[PDB]
Amino acid sequence: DATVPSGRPETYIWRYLPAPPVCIRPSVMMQDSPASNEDDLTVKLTEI
Amino acid sequence: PVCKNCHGTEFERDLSNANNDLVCKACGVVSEDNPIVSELESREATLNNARRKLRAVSYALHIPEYITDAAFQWYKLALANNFVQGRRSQNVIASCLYVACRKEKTHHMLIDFSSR
Amino acid sequence: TLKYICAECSSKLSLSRTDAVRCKDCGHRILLKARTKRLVQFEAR
Amino acid sequence: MIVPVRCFSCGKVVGDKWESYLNLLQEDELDEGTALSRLGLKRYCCRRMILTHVDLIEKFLRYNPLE
Amino acid sequence: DEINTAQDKWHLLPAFLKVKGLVKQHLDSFNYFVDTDLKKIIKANQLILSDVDPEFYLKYVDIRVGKKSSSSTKDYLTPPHECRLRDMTYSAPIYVDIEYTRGRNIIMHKDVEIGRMPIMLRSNKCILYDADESKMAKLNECPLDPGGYFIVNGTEKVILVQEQLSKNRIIVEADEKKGIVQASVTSSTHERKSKTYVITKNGKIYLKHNSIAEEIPIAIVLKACGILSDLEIMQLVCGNDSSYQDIFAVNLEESSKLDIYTQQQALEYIGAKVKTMRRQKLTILQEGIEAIATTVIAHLTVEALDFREKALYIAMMTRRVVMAMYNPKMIDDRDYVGNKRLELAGQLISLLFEDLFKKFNNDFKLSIDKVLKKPNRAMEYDALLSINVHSNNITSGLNRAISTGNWSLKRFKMERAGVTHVLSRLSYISALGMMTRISSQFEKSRKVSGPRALQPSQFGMLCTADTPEGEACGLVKNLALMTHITTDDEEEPIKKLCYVLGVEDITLIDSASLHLNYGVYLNGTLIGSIRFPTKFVTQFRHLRRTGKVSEFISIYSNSHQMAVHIATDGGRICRPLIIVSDGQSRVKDIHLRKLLDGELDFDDFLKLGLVEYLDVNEENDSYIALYEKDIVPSMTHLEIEPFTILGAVAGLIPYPHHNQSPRNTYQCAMGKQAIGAIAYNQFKRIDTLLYLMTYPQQPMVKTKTIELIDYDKLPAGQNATVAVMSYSGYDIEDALVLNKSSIDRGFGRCETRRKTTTVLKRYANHTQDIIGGMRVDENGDPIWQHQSLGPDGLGEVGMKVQSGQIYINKSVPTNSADAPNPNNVNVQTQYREAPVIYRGPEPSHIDQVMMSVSDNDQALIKVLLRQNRRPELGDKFSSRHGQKGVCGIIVKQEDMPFNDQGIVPDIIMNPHGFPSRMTVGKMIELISGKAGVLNGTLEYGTCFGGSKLEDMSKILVDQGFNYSGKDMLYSGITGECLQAYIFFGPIYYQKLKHMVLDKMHARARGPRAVLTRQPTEGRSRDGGLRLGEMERDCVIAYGASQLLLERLMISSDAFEVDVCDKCGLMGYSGWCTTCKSAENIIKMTIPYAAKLLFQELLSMNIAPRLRLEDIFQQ
Ligand SMILES: [Zn+2]
Ligand SMILES: [Zn+2]
Ligand SMILES: [Zn+2]
Ligand SMILES: [Zn+2]
Repeated sequence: DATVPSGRPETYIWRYLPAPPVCIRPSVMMQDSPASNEDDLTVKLTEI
Repeated sequence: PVCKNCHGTEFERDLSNANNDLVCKACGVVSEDNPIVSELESREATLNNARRKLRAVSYALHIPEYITDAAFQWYKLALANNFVQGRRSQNVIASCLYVACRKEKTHHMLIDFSSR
Repeated sequence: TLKYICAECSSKLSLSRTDAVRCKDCGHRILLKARTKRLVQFEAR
Repeated sequence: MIVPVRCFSCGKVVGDKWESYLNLLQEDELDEGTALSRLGLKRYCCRRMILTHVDLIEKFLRYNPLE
Repeated sequence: DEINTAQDKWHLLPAFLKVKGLVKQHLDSFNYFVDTDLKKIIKANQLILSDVDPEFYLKYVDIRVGKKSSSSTKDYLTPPHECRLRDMTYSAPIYVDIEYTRGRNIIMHKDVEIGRMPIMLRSNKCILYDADESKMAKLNECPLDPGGYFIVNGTEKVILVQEQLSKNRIIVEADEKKGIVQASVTSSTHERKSKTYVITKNGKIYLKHNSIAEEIPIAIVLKACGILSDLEIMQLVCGNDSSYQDIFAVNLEESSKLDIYTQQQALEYIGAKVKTMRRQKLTILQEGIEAIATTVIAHLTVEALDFREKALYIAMMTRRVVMAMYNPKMIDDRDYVGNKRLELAGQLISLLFEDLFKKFNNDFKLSIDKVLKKPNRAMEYDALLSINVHSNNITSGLNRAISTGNWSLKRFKMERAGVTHVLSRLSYISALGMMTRISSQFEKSRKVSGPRALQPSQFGMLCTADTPEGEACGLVKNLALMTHITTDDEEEPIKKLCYVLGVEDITLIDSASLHLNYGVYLNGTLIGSIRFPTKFVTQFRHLRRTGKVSEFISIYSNSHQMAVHIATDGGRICRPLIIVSDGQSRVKDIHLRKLLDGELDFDDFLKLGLVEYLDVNEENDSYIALYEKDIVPSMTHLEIEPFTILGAVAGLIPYPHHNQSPRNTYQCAMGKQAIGAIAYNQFKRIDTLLYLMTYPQQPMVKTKTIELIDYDKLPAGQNATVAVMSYSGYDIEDALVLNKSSIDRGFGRCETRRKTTTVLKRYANHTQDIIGGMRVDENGDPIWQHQSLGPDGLGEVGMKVQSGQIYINKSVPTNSADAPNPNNVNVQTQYREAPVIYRGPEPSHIDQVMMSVSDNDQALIKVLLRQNRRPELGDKFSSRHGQKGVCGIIVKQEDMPFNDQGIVPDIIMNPHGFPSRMTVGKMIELISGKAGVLNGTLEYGTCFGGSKLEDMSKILVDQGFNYSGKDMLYSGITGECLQAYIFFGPIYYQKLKHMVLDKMHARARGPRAVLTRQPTEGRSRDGGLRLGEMERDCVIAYGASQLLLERLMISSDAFEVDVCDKCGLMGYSGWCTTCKSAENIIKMTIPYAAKLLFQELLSMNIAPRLRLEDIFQQ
């Protein structure tokens, strides 16, 4: 549909990507060590 | 850490009724409710190899690993203090072992290193 | 006192702290605490 | 372990009879059923208390800590 | 004592169990690995070499485990009861003997340490081998423990006996929708994992394989093996005068389509379309790549030159693919027990060890040449120094693969997980039945209840009454009492022996004659094409019964096809049965009397030929008799003892054949949860959680099973005095009511103990942990938390604990990750506390406390608590025959009834179960009990027999009571008699697990999750339970619209979000941050679980554009 700001088809492939907050990807500390078991959400984003 | 009414510095987590709230003993106002439980590279490479070499003879001389872990920091500071350059790599780390062997006060001698 | 006793040597050792973990008169390495002198209260039911 | 002091059912005391019931078996080799009838135990609710007590204190004492 | 062979055949079954016990499946396989299989691995990995310095070699001559060759003593070993108290591995070292080229001269050195392999107890290599209750009393170990399990690093686990299909054999199969397939897997011991499929596409036969790119019609691959004349084929496949020639006739014309017609052209058609494996040389001849294509396939047989036998092995395979297409009755299941190869641990850890050893002798080889690429370090260099660094990979690879029950294989590339399980010390028999249990492979046929069911070809093979329910319903099963597994010996002498017995050869016989006669199939392979097998097979038994050949052979011989079958593959089920020649057996009771003299054991019977082992495949042909009163002049193989079809966990039920069959399957899962006594050293061992019973009682109506396992030497549970009747209405559906007196007398008072441990950890900055304690206040050391903390900081043995009340103090340095500063400046006060606090709603005691050290010099602390309790109402009991029971109410002794003698019943149960549950076993046990009580004599309630009824009522009436025991009694509450008669007597009742004292849980408002802010699942995680979706729909079925809102976000997940109006998305505390004016802001609230919902979909390109209205002004 027209008349809307995001109504171009240009925004239907990734040119920019937003980063979600860290509440969605919490840095959980498993307490097997003094290092935190960082989740797979960040390290996939880190390779990006 | 500071209450809003008595401004106390002592907080006591009550687990008597499995609520795990935080409260001071002075006035009795809760602090928090509903607890939220937690459910160079060339310098890196030259210690990655040195980590293998510390682990090698410790397996040979039956060294328990709280020395080999402790001995790496003794190697780490002398790495910064330019003690490694020129000298032989095999020679310097075996001297670094006996430091922690002496500090831990073990039965391990010094010629057991040099005979191997 | 009536301090720490061995497993099978059964020898009262008041071994001073952060010094050793073994026993005398044997090479054994598992240690038993002896029971206190203090009275304890119980019921009879 | 050891014999209970009383009967679980009625409550009469059986702690003076375990050695006595064993006494009537080593010497004077006797039928076990008529052994405790001589001893004075008529009720069958108490016959189970001594017939079927496994006395495993004898196997437990050999693992003493005192050599 | 007039002995006879009519009812004294039972007495030779203890002569089996005495010389040959119940841990055959674990001890003998582990022993045969240690004794024999260690040499057969190292010989196939010999002569490590190097390319640099080519004249250097190392070879080992032999290996040994345990003692040296210089001392030649037995050993010096840690005790396992000591080893389990230090969380260490109970293992034994391996010594190897090597020779190599040191330099100018070669040198041979002995007794080289390469690792320490674990050994299971009661093996011949452990110190517990054949003790005399005094050495083992010195080693404080219970002699009634069977053993058979590892004590790696503390915990005690056991290998479960796994199984799969019968490998290296073919199976028939039919499917309607996708055609019918013929699976045939083969796994030779060197890297080979190959399975072949014979498919039927629209009436055309092919062979697909996962090393060939396509399928090939069989008319090519028979000419490739030599057989080309194309009249031989239908003569081999079909025969003569049938409809098989009509069905097979499609496949003949396709050789005319390809125009091959000869043996030479038949090969390279395969090698054109072969999936070519990269050999990195690629010599490929276009003549030999097809010659090896007829070698790496169907790995049962490999041929040097002729390819003749391998051709007929395909013809045997493609014969039954048409018989299944002729009619679907000829197909078979993969659920028949003869198509299963059960396999033990000792030859299975042989696969695990050879993976590590081949991984050992190449990592050490990688070290050698790294030294040998030096000019100076090639003359005086010795390689025995570099051993010990590589030796660690074995032992850590051992203990990790046993603790974590997952195995990373390389030559097979397969990940069987969950193979190890911690054994349960809940009951004495709970550890017995876990030694004897079977775990399947779950081949993803979850839709079909075929393998879920029980097969009729299991009578005497393994137990049928013990099978769990729930998630594991029919894939776990249990061993019977008389059972042996076979083992392989050799196929070389038996194929020479059949030629002497007068069978032909495959390379001499005419192809017309093989379908006329039968065929000897050696592990499924035809070699001789026997005629008239009845003379042939019976002369073989006389070689086996006298014992010229091994006894683990099966002479299964079917008649649906023209074939006989020979099996010596080993690892298949069997049991022994006595031979009956004719209308008289071979009983010979004078030899059965000579058994009880003590010189004629179970072993000499099969040595003479009075007994032999039979598998299920020999039970096809045989005609086992029930009894000696059932002998026919055509009747063989008398059944030795009828109640041997139940294991020791199924054996303890008295009179099972009177009880209903589902009521026997219920107790075997629950008898493992009955509490009682465990071991003789149970007051010495320190294990994680122990239920102990104060006063057990050996049951009255015994069994032949329990005296063969000495279960009566340590019972679990006791006998009540049961009056089955309705009373006070508190027992309606299988509840129970007992008397308040007898619990004060001490009926059922259990004991609960629980281990906990800590480890004092050493840090890299050389900082330990301290146990300083008892900070003082107002002239007294102890705080309300510190009355039981002791002078040393370790909590004092001798007194109770209550909630709160730190019993182990612990302080940890705060520089736990800081670098060690090489000085002494500021280390005087860094210890923050991490004390250990007693939880639990009930005050308990300690039992006792120990301290020790680990395998490495690191301090170990182990304390174990102690509390007893009385079974108040709600607690779960049972009946040994499958009647669960919860305590309804606990009333006084004056409230209970009483007989003429005043005998108060211990419990009462309702009469409303016995007609529904059809449980006759309690009804006989009370009769077999009470008369045996008044006679004083303990009675035998066994399966398929036991103590009879008419002789028991005569004793019961001579004492003067009811002949059926249904007595009359008075009333407790009003005094007079009751209008009915009361069936009264003593019944053995066990106490289960699952008591109410550790199942009362309630959470009001406590901890929440981090990602959801929901109440945390887990009773130890302080609970908050899931009101699920199936319960959610029922609320709308009431139409209630507010507690549905309240119990789904108000009681659980309330969260307040401010949202913008136009371009409506959320903002934070007071901002819009998408049209940054922060004015059009609406205060409202949502679920927090809804708040994260449209935040995660915002992470990818989705805009949840929100639109608002007011509630009011409709
Ligand atoms: Zn405050
Ligand atoms: Zn000692
Ligand atoms: Zn009584
Ligand atoms: Zn907006």
